[PDB]
This record gives sequence, C-alpha cells and structure tokens, in this order.
Amino acid sequence: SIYQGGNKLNEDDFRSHVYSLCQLDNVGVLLGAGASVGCGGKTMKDVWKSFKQNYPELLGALIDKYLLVSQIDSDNNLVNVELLIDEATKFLSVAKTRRCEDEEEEFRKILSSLYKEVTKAALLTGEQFREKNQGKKDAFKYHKELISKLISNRQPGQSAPAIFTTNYDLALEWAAEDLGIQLFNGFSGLHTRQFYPQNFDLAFRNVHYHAYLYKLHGSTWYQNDSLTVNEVSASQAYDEYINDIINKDDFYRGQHLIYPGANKYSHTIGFVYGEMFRRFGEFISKPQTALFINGFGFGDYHINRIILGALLNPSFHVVIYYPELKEAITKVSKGGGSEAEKAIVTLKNMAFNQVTVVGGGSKAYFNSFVEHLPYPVLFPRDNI
Amino acid sequence: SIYQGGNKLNEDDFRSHVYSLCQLDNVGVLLGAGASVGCGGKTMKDVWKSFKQNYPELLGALIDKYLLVSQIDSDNNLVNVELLIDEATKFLSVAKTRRCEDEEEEFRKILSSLYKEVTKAALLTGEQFREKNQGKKDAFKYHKELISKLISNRQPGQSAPAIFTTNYDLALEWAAEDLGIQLFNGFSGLHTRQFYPQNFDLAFRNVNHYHAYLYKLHGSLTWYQNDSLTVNEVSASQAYDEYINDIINKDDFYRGQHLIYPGANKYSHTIGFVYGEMFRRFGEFISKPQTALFINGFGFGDYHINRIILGALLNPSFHVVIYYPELKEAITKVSKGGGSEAEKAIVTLKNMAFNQVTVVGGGSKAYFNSFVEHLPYPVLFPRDNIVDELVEAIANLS
Amino acid sequence: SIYQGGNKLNEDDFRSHVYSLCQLDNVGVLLGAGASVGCGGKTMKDVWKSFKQNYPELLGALIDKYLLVSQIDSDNNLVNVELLIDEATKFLSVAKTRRCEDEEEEFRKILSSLYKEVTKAALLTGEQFREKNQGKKDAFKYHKELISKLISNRQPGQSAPAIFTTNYDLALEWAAEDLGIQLFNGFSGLHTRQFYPQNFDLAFRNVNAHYHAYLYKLHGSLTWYQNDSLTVNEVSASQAYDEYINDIINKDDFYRGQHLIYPGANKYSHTIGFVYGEMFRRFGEFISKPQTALFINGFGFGDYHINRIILGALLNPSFHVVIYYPELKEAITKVSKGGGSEAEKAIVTLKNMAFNQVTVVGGGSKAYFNSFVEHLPYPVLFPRDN
Amino acid sequence: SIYQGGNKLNEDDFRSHVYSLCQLDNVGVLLGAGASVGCGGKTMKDVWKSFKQNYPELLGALIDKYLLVSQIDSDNNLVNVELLIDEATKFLSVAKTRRCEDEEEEFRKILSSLYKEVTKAALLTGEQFREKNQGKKDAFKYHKELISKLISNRQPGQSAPAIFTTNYDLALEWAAEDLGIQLFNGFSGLHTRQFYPQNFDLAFRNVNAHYHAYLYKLHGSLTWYQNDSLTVNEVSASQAYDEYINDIINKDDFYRGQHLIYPGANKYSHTIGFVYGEMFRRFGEFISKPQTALFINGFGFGDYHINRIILGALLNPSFHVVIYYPELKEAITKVSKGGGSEAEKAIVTLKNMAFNQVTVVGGGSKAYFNSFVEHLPYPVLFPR
Ligand SMILES: NC(=O)c1ccc[n+]([C@@H]2O[C@@H](COP(=O)([O-])OP(=O)(O)OC[C@H]3O[C@@H](n4cnc5c(N)ncnc54)[C@H](O)[C@H]3O)[C@H](O)[C@H]2O)c1
Ligand SMILES: NC(=O)c1ccc[n+]([C@@H]2O[C@@H](COP(=O)([O-])OP(=O)(O)OC[C@H]3O[C@@H](n4cnc5c(N)ncnc54)[C@H](O)[C@H]3O)[C@H](O)[C@H]2O)c1
Ligand SMILES: NC(=O)c1ccc[n+]([C@@H]2O[C@@H](COP(=O)([O-])OP(=O)(O)OC[C@H]3O[C@@H](n4cnc5c(N)ncnc54)[C@H](O)[C@H]3O)[C@H](O)[C@H]2O)c1
Ligand SMILES: NC(=O)c1ccc[n+]([C@@H]2O[C@@H](COP(=O)([O-])OP(=O)(O)OC[C@H]3O[C@@H](n4cnc5c(N)ncnc54)[C@H](O)[C@H]3O)[C@H](O)[C@H]2O)c1
Repeated sequence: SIYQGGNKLNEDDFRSHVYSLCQLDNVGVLLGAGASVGCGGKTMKDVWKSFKQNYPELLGALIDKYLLVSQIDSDNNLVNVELLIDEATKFLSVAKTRRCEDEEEEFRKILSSLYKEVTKAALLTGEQFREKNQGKKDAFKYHKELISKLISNRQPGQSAPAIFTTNYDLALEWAAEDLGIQLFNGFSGLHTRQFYPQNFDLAFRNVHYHAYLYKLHGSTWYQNDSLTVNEVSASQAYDEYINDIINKDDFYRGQHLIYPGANKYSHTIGFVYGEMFRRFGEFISKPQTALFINGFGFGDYHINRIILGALLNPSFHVVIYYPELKEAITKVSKGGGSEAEKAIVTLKNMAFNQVTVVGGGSKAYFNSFVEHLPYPVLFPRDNI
Repeated sequence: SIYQGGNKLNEDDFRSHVYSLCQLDNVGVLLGAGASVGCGGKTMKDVWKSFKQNYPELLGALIDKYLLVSQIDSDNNLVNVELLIDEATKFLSVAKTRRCEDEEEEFRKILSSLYKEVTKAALLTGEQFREKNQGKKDAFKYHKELISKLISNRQPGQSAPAIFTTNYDLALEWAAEDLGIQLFNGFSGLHTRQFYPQNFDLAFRNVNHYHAYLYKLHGSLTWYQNDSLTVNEVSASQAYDEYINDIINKDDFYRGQHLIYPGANKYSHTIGFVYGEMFRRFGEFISKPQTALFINGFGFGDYHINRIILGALLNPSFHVVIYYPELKEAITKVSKGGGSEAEKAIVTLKNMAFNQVTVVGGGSKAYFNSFVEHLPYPVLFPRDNIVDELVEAIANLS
Repeated sequence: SIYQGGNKLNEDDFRSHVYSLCQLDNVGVLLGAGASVGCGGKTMKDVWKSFKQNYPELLGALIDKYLLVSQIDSDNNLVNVELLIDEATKFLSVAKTRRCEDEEEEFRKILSSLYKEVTKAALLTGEQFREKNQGKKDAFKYHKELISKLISNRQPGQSAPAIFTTNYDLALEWAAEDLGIQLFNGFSGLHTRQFYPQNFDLAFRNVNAHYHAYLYKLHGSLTWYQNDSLTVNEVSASQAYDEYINDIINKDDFYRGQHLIYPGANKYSHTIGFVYGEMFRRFGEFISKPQTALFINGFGFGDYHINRIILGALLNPSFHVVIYYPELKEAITKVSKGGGSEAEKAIVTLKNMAFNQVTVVGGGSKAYFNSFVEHLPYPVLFPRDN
Repeated sequence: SIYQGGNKLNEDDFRSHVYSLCQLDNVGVLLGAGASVGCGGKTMKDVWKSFKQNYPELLGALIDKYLLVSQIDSDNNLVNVELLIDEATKFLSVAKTRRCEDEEEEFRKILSSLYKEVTKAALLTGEQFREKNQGKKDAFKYHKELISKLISNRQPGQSAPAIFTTNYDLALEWAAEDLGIQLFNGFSGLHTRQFYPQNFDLAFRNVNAHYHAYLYKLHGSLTWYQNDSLTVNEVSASQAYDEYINDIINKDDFYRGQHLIYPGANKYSHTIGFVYGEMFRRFGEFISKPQTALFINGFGFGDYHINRIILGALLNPSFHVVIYYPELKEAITKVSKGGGSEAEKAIVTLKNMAFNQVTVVGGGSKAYFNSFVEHLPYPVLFPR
C-alpha cells in the first residue's frame, strides 16, 4: 500500500527500505493523532463536538446574529476552531474599538469556553492527572516500544533521534519516566526553568538510552503576566493556577501561552512555534533522512509547505500514512480539494520515487508503525 | 560632529573598523527617511494629509462612529497607517459577517481613498513605470555603485551578504539588472512565479557566483494574488497595465482578496505567512555567530524591533551606529516632560555605558547627498557613462 | 525490428544498453519538433496545408500563373515551404530591385500570412493561452517525467544534463514552473530578461550535503523578438497574447523582424545576429567528447547542418546514438530500386554502416515517444545482492 | 604613424607592447586583398573597368531596365560583386520558373561576362594552372619566409599559428605548401577529396618532443565545384583545368548551371550557406575565449557585418581592437569634401572616437607587404 513515483512497491522492497533506513545518519519522527485516539485523547474535532453538545446559547448566537456557520456544515463536522478564535479576536477588538459592551459578553464567553476546551482536554486521565505513578501503566503497550526501538538502531558516534508530534498531553513523557530514558524538551532544572536556545543542544557522553522531544502544541509552561515562562510539576501548576478554572467559569486571559490559533498575529509575539519549526527546517536540510506521518491531519498551512521543498532532497523519502486517503483524491477529481489536502496530494504526485505515501487503510495505524521497525543485529558476521 | 561616548573618532579608527567588518560573515547598510528623500517615495504624512484633504467628510467614522482615531494624534500626526488600515479591514469583515450595508459602503470608499493616495509614489517612475528597461533614467545610478561596495568586499567563497529595506520600493531589482546579478526573493519562475521560502537554502558552484538575499519588508507594488491565495510576483509592466491604473483612476471599483500590502490581510494566514517568514529568517539570522548587524539613521518608530533587540542582548557581538540630527533639542523636550515614544526610546537606548555607542549630530550631513559628496573616488574607478554613447553610435549606423 | 550495427537485436538487449548508458558521464535529449506536435503543435507540412486552405483561390491563381509549385505536388504532400520562404525573399528582393509595385503585394501576402500561420500554430493554446495554471494539463504527464529523470540519475562529480529540441514553443519552462525545476535558459533578470551565454556555467548544490537542469533550444522561441535593438528579451507569454499576437494578426502591416523564428531554407539568414551562433557551438562541443551520447526522437532527419555534423562526429568510439525508425521495410524496398530524397538517403546511410555504436528501433507501437520516456529507468536505490 | 588614444607613441613602447602581446592562448592572423596591392595585384576598380571595356553593352540592361544600380552609383564603383552576381542568378531563376526567354538569354550573357571577368583573372598562373608542383615558384619566396616568422617564435608545446584570408584564392596556400606544411581547413582525400567540418574539433599530438595549423576559406576558391551531389569536391587544379574550366574561361561564350561554387554564387540554396556559415563562424568563436588578441592586416573592412561584430565585442568591458587602414589619409581627404559612403562614414566616425582602446597604424606604404615584413624583427638564432 506504498506509492512512489506513481508506481507501487512490494513488501520485500519495503523491508529493504526499512533496514537500509534504520542505519542512516539521521532519522526523525512526527505524528498527529494516529495514536492518541486509543489512549483517549481529544482533537479539534472533539473540541467541536463538545462545543456543539454543550453550548446552545453561543452557537445559536453565532448561527443567526453573526451567521458564521450553517447547520449542514456543522453537521458535516468540518468547522474550524483556530480560525474561529482568530475571528473571535477580530470581533472582540472591533468591539473594544467601538466599545459595544454587550457583544463583549458573548464573545468573551465564547473565548472562555474555547480556551477551556483547549487547556482542559489535555489530561486523558481525569483528576488523576496530578497524582503520581503515571508512566507505569501498560496502556502505552506500543508507545514505549517505539522509543526503545529507536535507541538501539545506533552505533557509536551518532546523534540521538529527534521526535515530533501533535500531542497536547504528556503521554510520551510518561512512557519516558517509566523507562528511565533521558528525554529533552527545552528546559533544565526543577525550581527554575527558563527558555534558552543553548539548552536544546545538550548531548550525553558515557564514562546510552536517551532521546529528544519537541511539541508543536508546546506549553506546564506557565506565564503569570510576567513576560516569562517556567516549568514545574503538573500537580503544582494544578494546585496553583488551573484550579481557578475549575469552578469559576470566568473569562480567559492569555496568561500562559498555548497556540492553537491559526492567526499567529492574534498573539504577534508567540515564541514557541519558532523553535519547533527551526528544528523541522534543520531536519529537512539534510540527505539520509526520514519523516513518518500517520493520519496526520493536513490542516496546518505551514506544515504543507516545507514538505514540498523537502521533496527536493531525494534521500528524504518523506513517508505518509493516511487510512482515509480516498477523500482527498475524490475531492481533487471532482470539485477540487482543500488547501493542505491539495498540497499533500501534490506532494505524492511528484515524479520522484523518493516520495512515499501509504493509503492502505486498516493497516496504516500506529500499530503498523511500531511493528514495522525491527530490532538491531549486533554482529551480522559473514553470511556466505 | 561624531561622538563615541564623549570621545573623539579619527580616520584611522574608522578605517580599522571598516576593515574588520569587511572580513565578517555579513556586511550591510541601512538608510532612513532622512537619507531616502531622493528615492522619490512619499511618507505616511503625505498620505494622511492627502486623505484628510480629499475626503474630509469621512473623518466622522474614525471618531464619531468607531473611535478609530483621536484628534491629538491626527493633529500632530501620531497615527501609524498599519493599525488604522487593519481596523478598517476588521470592520469590513464584520460588516460582511453581519450583513451591514451602510458601514460596508463607507469602509469600501475609505479603503479606496487610502489606496489611491498611498499608491501614488511607489512607482518611482510615474507614467513610464510600465515601460521595460526602467534603469535608463539616471535616478538609479547611485543605487548601482553602492551595491557593488556591499559585495565587492567579499572574497571568493565567502558567504553572501544581505540587504534590508524599510519602505516597499523596488530599486534593488533594477539596480541588480543593470549590474547583472540575481537575487532570491521567494518568487521564482517565468509565467507562474510563486513564493518558495525554501529558496533561501541554496547556493551555486563553479564546474570549471556572488549574490544576496532580497527581503521585501513593508509590502510591495508588484505583489498580488491570483484567485487562489497563492503569492505571485510579475515584472512592473503588467502590474502597471492591468489592475494598478484602475485602482488609481477608476472611481468606485474595489474587490476582495487580490492585493497584499501594506501588512493588510493578517486575519488570513496565507498572507501573514510571508511577513512571518521574512521576520523569522531575520530573527534566526541575528542568532548567527560572528555576524554584524547595522541600525543606521533609524527613528525607531517600531516596537517589536526594540524589544527583540533588548531580549537578544545575550549575543556579545552587537554593534550599533545611529545618526540622530537633533539631540540637544530632544533632550530639552524630554527633560521638561514632553517628547514622543521614539525620542524616549532612543534616549533610553543611548543611555547605556558602553564604548560601542556612537552619535552623529551633523544635521544635513546625515543626508545621502552630503555623504556622497564627502566621499572621494578613485582616479581609475569607472564613473563616466559610455553605454549611452555606444548605443547612439550603433543607432546612427544605417 | 530493432538493429544495432547492421544486425538484428532484441528489446531486452536494447533495455540493457539504455541502462548501461544511463550511468555514463554525459546525458541529454534532442526532442524532435514532433514531440511538441502532440502538445497542440503542428508541423511545417501542417503549416503548408493551412496556408493552402486559407487562400485556396489565391493559391490556385498563383500556381497557374507562375507555377512555383504544381497542384499535383501539393496533392501528394511533397512541398517544402522551407525552400518556399527563401524563394519568396528571393523573388521579392528581385522585384524590389526591379521596383515593380504591383508585384510587391502578392509576395507580401504570402510571406506575412506564412509568418502569421507559423506563429499561430506555435502558440499551442489559443484564447486560453494567456490563462495561467499551465502545467496542470494531463498531456505533459510524460514530458514532465522526462525532466525529473535527468536529476535522479546523476551523482556528485557529474555535469548538468542539457536538453536539445527543435520547437517553436517554450514547453520546457512550463514543466520547470510546474515542478519548481530550474531549467537554466541562459537569461538573467526578470524586469528586463536578456539572454547571456555566460549563464551556461552555473549549477545548484545543497549547502548542508540541490537539483538543477539546463536548456538548449535550437528553434528559437516566440517570446524572442527584437525591434532592431539587436537584443532579445524574455517577458511572459500571457503578457504577449494582447501585446503583439492579435495586434499583428489584426493590424495587417508590412513584415519586419517581427519575432525571431525561422521558417525557411536559409539557416544563416541570421547573418547579423548571434542566436544562431550560440546554439550549435556547444552542440559541437557536446557530440565530440569522451563518454557522450546524444538522444534523438527518430523521424525525417531533414537538415543540412546538424545531421551533416552528426554523421561525421561518429569517428570516436565513445559517442553513441540511439534512434527509432519504424519505416524500415517500406523504405528499404523503395530505395532498393531507384533513389530517394536527401533525408531518406541520409538516414539510410547508416544501414550500410555496421557500427554497433549506432542503433535503430521499430515495431510500430513499440517505437513511440512513450517508449523513449519509459526507457529512462530509475536510478539505483538501496542496491542489494541478487 | 601610430596613434593610440589620440596621441603618438615611440618605437620602444610599441615594441614592448607587441612583445608583451605574445602571451595569447591562441594566435591567428587575418589577411585579405589589402596586402596584395603592392605585389602587383588587381583591385575591384580594375575588375569593373575590365568588365565595362569587354562587354559595355550589358551595363545598360541592369543599370536602367532592372535598376540593379544607378548610373552615378555604378560610376562610383559601389556595387557588391557577389551580391550583383547572386541577384542576377535570382533573375535567371525567375526566368526559369516563369519562362521569359528574352531576359533569360540577356542574363546568361551577363553572367557569362561576369565569370569571364572574374575566373580568367583569378587563376594567376596562365598555362601553368594545369601544371603540377606549382609551389616551386620563387615569386612567393618572400611570403614563405613570413610563415617562418609566425612559427619560429613559438616555444615547443604551444599552439601553432592559424591563418585567415578574406579573399578566395589559393596562391598563399600554394606558396605555403612548398615547405611541406599541413593545414586543417576541413578537407581530406585524393580521388574524391571533400569538405569535412569535424576536422575543426580534432588535432595531432607529438610523441617525440611536428607542424600543424588551421586554414579558413570564406569567399570561395578557384576550385570549389560540384557534380549533381551538393558537396565541395576539391581536386588538383589540372583536373579542373581539363574538365570544365577550359570550356569557360578562354572560349567565346560558355556557361553551365549548378556547377560553380565561388565567390559566393548560390547563396540562394543551402549548399554554400553551410560552407561560409561554418568558416566565418569559428572566427567568432576565436573571440569568445577571454583574453585573446586579434591583428588586422591587408583588409579594407569591406563588410558592414565585420564592423558590427567588432562593435559587439567592444560592448564587453574586456575587449581590445587594433585597426589597420592602408588608405586612412586618402579616406580623410575624400570625406573632407563631404562625400563618402556608409562604410567610409562608419570608419571615419570610429577613428574620430576618443577612446584609449583604439589603435591606428596607417601611413600608406607602411601598410604594404614590404613595409610590414621590414618592420617585423628576425629570429635571434637565424643565421645572418
Ligand atoms: N505549538 C506551536 O507553535 C504550533 C505551530 C503550528 C501548529 N501547531 C498545532 O499544530 C497543528 C497540528 O495539526 P492537528 O491539530 O490536526 O493535530 P492533532 O493531533 O491535534 O489532530 C489530529 C489531526 O489529524 C486528523 N486525523 C484524523 N484521524 C486521524 C488519525 N487516525 N491519525 C492521525 N490523524 C488523524 C485530524 O483531522 C486532525 O485533527 C495544529 O493545527 C495546531 O494545533 C502548533
Ligand atoms: N516582514 C517584515 O519585516 C514586517 C513585519 C511586520 C509588519 N511589516 C509591515 O509593517 C507594517 C507597518 O510598518 P510601518 O510602515 O509602520 O514601519 P515604518 O516604515 O514607518 O518604519 C520606518 C519609518 O520611520 C520614519 N522615521 C521617522 N523618523 C525617522 C528617522 N529619524 N530616521 C529614519 N526614519 C524615520 C520613516 O519615515 C520611516 O522609514 C505594514 O503594514 C506591513 O507591511 C513588515
Ligand atoms: N537560431 C538557431 O538556433 C537555429 C539554427 C539552425 C536551425 N534552426 C532551425 O532549426 C531547424 C529545425 O528543423 P525543423 O523544425 O524544420 O524539423 P522538422 O519539424 O521539419 O522535422 C521533424 C520530424 O519529425 C517527424 N515526426 C512525425 N511525427 C513525429 C513524432 N510523433 N515525434 C517526433 N517526430 C515526428 C516529422 O515527420 C518531421 O517533421 C529549422 O530548419 C530551422 O528553422 C535554428
Ligand atoms: N567575412 C564574412 O563572413 C563574409 C560573409 C559574406 C560576404 N562577405 C563579403 O565577402 C567578400 C566578397 O566581397 P569582395 O568582392 O569585395 O572581396 P574583398 O575581400 O576584396 O572586399 C574588400 C573590398 O574592399 C576594397 N577596399 C577599399 N579600400 C580598401 C583598402 N584601403 N584596403 C583594402 N581594401 C579596400 C577593396 O577594393 C575590396 O577588396 C567581402 O570581402 C566581404 O565584404 C564576407
């Protein structure tokens, strides 16, 4: 179920590709919601579902007094939320310009509920989230495996693999804490954690099991209107700030920075995206590379662009896994497609056999991703 | 006229500093409004005056209906266009959402007026702007030689320099064409030019090469869109022929998402992308080691730049030379409790006890004309014009 | 059906030959004008047919009043307009020295209408020509691929492949745009885009290790027109459709150096300019060199310059030529008794030549341009032991 | 004497400049009919006088009926011989197509007169043309010595000199062949000797360190001919004198059709277009390479295209041109009266140009073969 250069590839060639690939100089992984679904995570679609099923007042006000969606479109489960927050800032700044002190109520209620659904669907474990004994659960059956498999396909004098994802929650950090592996996601210390580029370039020397981490959703990173961000336990941050977001139902000020909103200029100085995409750009600009994606929602405009440039590195055999790939092709054939859907279907249909895309379906899940990677052989020896 | 922390600067120190800079990763120069008078463009003051003198009847909406502006800011011209135009677009979008007709029409006409006034001086040529081979006029002569000095100091194999501009003029294209150099600016192609930001990470090689990275900061006349939000660029002729003239002198004729300037459509990710990416490349450029940054003759009318510089002081390789014609007057004004944001910002910046702070109070000497006049030229340097004579002689043959 | 050096060869051996050639030092293709015929183009014979059908009564009157070309000659489709245009300039210069004013109009009609027809057939699109989003057309599905196989079959320390052709159109920058490929065309700048041979010494590379490709267009181009400024400029083509195409088509003015395209027998008519002087020079620098192979689409071979040099260039073993020629049995039977045209004799010249260095292919559908495109096997990736 | 940049120069500086100019990667010499005036040659004015005297009547038909030239224009001797010949042939083709026998014969007579005038005076050997070993004549001895000066000054391992001629006679080649020197002008063979362009991209090598060079012919030759093959079949002069040239030159009236190739006759067909267009072409390729100098001697700049090429080369900022005019003083005197043609206007304007890149060496006798030979030095090792 692998397509490259407009032609199919066989299982033996797939295995040879994998075996050759594991030993390349550099390897990296990015993934969307191909795994968080099993763990119980919530995506933007679930945010829309909850907003539909819990808020009739604001949704009805939008439907008629603003006319920002139709019933059929909402039923189709395709409405956007990040652009909705952008237009919410538009409306509310217009109100603060002309000072309409009634609309402010509804729009700030919408923002409160929205950012609530954003920063309150990242737990996956209820109020147990702040407790201890987290990584040990077996619900990470395959997750943990991945990290292990990617710290054995190595030889002395090689850099650690780089990892990317779209996870709001901290599932993979939980697996790391379980396995005792030395991850890295920007900060150092316990009492004080401050952003520093230099902290992203730390490597260990045995006198090893480790790996890297980089979240697109980013922020345990709290800013109490102090122009700075710091990190401490989920339990402390819970006892301190988000407790007030439990039984108050008040307005949401942008104290601590999390960025699901598309219009970056809504927060013109957002400074967590830059590092993640600097890392991604560095990862593109190298031969002997590999990127995997599996049911990665092609919904970001800035993620469908660097990849088209990335195709111009041949040994960058960019990989795709998408069980529901029929929708994009069907839309392209008749009536055109969306923006990122068109971008990815254009990525695939580049004459190179380097571009590799998987649309197998039931076999494209995270289970295939974990199982396909084999374990290393220390001494191949002479096989003749 | 030049002071370095109360000290005196001589020719030897300047020559040593220039020589040290010439062997650095990046070398560049910057010019402000004072030195950009000759380019032929117009500032925000001209646009605001023309708007308030050509559509006085619409001053009510900015205050009497939406509070977009005050009177003191308008009285002393303390309004930055980008904010007002952005608010106009916000009101237009909300009017579209709310099916409001009168406000829609008012904002459409206001946008038309501001566009008509702003677009005037961006051509740099006028009626003959559509004509190809625009470099025939001598106005661009000064643009050519200087560019050479920005790259002539680079030895073979050295990293190419960069050029930064404040306004949205397009003199660099014609200057490079006259000199015969190409610049990578996202756009690329012949028929369907599109914006490749990966284009930055490229280089040339010799089988058996100097260039520069071109950045368009505050918009552009040649910028546009094609019915798909995809960013395209085209030579000046088609832009001045098809759509620009209609906008200028077609009365009531405006549309939706077709033009990208100045910082206009940020509520749409597609446009914003361009400015965000250019700023990202700038910000990660200063993160380089052994890099030289220049802030020359700048009024510091922006807020993000100053805060970014303050937060980026961790780099021990920051050197700044700024021209400021009138300093005693501004010091007196701020001391009494007056002054604008720019004056306060520059005064605070200059109050750092460092030996890298240089202040120039030569007045008109800060202008481009005076700077050119003061400089000498080599005897053997080619300054005379011979292409015109050769072309005339060739045409004379029959 | 398939021959190499006067003997018969099988398809598998030809495929092995192609695979072995692909790894040599130099690669490049000479897409015959007929390659663009499928892209909406037309041949010189089609131009003759159009010029006959648009002026039927006038053509008949000219034929029966001066008999430059007999009606039977056109009926059999054995007319060479390439000679006709040189004939026309000859006649009209003779008259202009004779000053006959009445005769100074029919030849104007013939020449200007021929130029209009050539340019119109070279547009390839028509009214939609100026509309953008070209590359999305499915027709280029092969042409597109043709330019992606010349960057994957190369490694560090190798030259930049170049593309020869005999086409009016610009259908190489179209794929370039559609795939972001830099097919260096020898031009610099955009606002005033002028050709410069010095641009034939630039190649792309990856700083942290990029792709590139060259361009060699023999048959001029529509965009290449000069106003007696002895210069050629490259501005867009949609920009053109309103500029001069309709204008000249709907102005009815005397002909001049309207745009630099060459229908006519005299190739050195360009005795004043340089274009003609910078599209063979490197051709000769190419075909004669160690580890070289000039690809061709095989039909006709009806020139006095390129083929003349091509045959004589074979004196060194490294050069190889692979061509297709289905017309083997019929042509052999016709030429066995009697003689043939210059082109037919030139092409059958190599039948007597037994050099394995030359190749010929046939078999009808097996000898199409699609076979040429598919005969560019993918570069070795993840090699293993079989 | 010598004027560079509008100022005179001394002998020492000129000698130093000439000595330093010998660092060229490739060396070539350009010649023509200008240098043959002082050795007893004939000019175009003599040719026109001979034509008018032999067959004056013809001058009428072309001059008045066909308007091939004005009466005063003809009297001024401003008709290009090859162009008039070619357009007479074009008239003949017109007559063949449209069957106007009167003009056909009236033009056959004119063409026969033209070839009787040019071919008869071009053999330059009389009855010795049919003889062999024509290189033993002492009349060319001086010329032979000049060749030594061009080859004796080149160190071993350097490129041998090249010879360019603007006329279309083999007298210089006959003189040079007496020394057993080999020249590559794209010809080879004995019994069917032909014209081959690949010779321009091939050369010999020495394994015991002898003489080689390239010759270029532009305006035709005394031999170049044809026989129903569209080729260039060069053979020994005696074959030609015994085959068809005998029947043409001295006979009362005789002319054949598509048989002759000179002095640029049938440019209305491809046959010669490839020849000339591939012999002057390489001359341009000589100036393509950077840092190469060209010398002009015995050439009157009789073609506007040559001035066009010179000016186009001058457009680049790294090109230098040296101009030799045998009759500069006469040209200045003639144009001082307000007359002169387009070529005279162009050359006078170029001379008046005040640039340091213009060098003029013209004093009448100083531009002749004898003065040119005397000015040049002799080899130091040559016995004296
Ligand atoms: N922190 C930053 O600076 C930054 C910068 C850019 C983008 N982002 C975030 O990065 C972008 C990531 O895109 P996302 O929101 O779609 O990621 P997500 O994991 O939160 O959501 C899953 C996405 O994948 C699609 N999908 C559906 N089924 C799937 C499956 N079985 N497997 C995988 N995907 C499936 C969904 O349509 C889509 O929601 C978000 O738009 C945005 O929240 C963050
Ligand atoms: N990619 C980017 O760099 C980027 C990012 C965000 C916005 N923008 C653009 O920025 C938005 C608006 O920016 P702007 O026009 O307000 O900035 P600006 O052009 O006004 O900043 C420079 C100005 O300062 C003035 N000035 C006053 N005193 C001066 C002095 N003493 N010396 C020099 N100059 C002096 C000058 O007239 C003028 O050059 C546009 O909407 C948008 O196009 C660009
Ligand atoms: N300035 C320069 O660079 C320069 C120099 C020399 C010549 N030229 C020009 O170059 C010469 C090009 O010759 P031409 O264009 O007349 O050749 P052509 O188009 O007449 O011949 C090509 C051949 O391809 C055959 N064919 C039929 N079907 C085909 C198919 N499917 N694929 C491929 N071929 C098929 C056709 O029978 C035959 O026309 C012109 O004579 C001349 O105008 C230009
Ligand atoms: N170089 C090319 O590529 C090319 C191509 C086509 C035609 N041609 C023409 O082909 C040749 C045939 O024409 P041609 O019959 O006149 O032969 P040619 O070489 O003798 O032409 C030069 C003419 O200049 C005249 N002249 C006047 N003043 C002179 C002076 N001071 N010194 C020397 N000559 C002086 C000569 O009488 C005469 O020789 C011409 O030389 C040349 O114009 C050249």
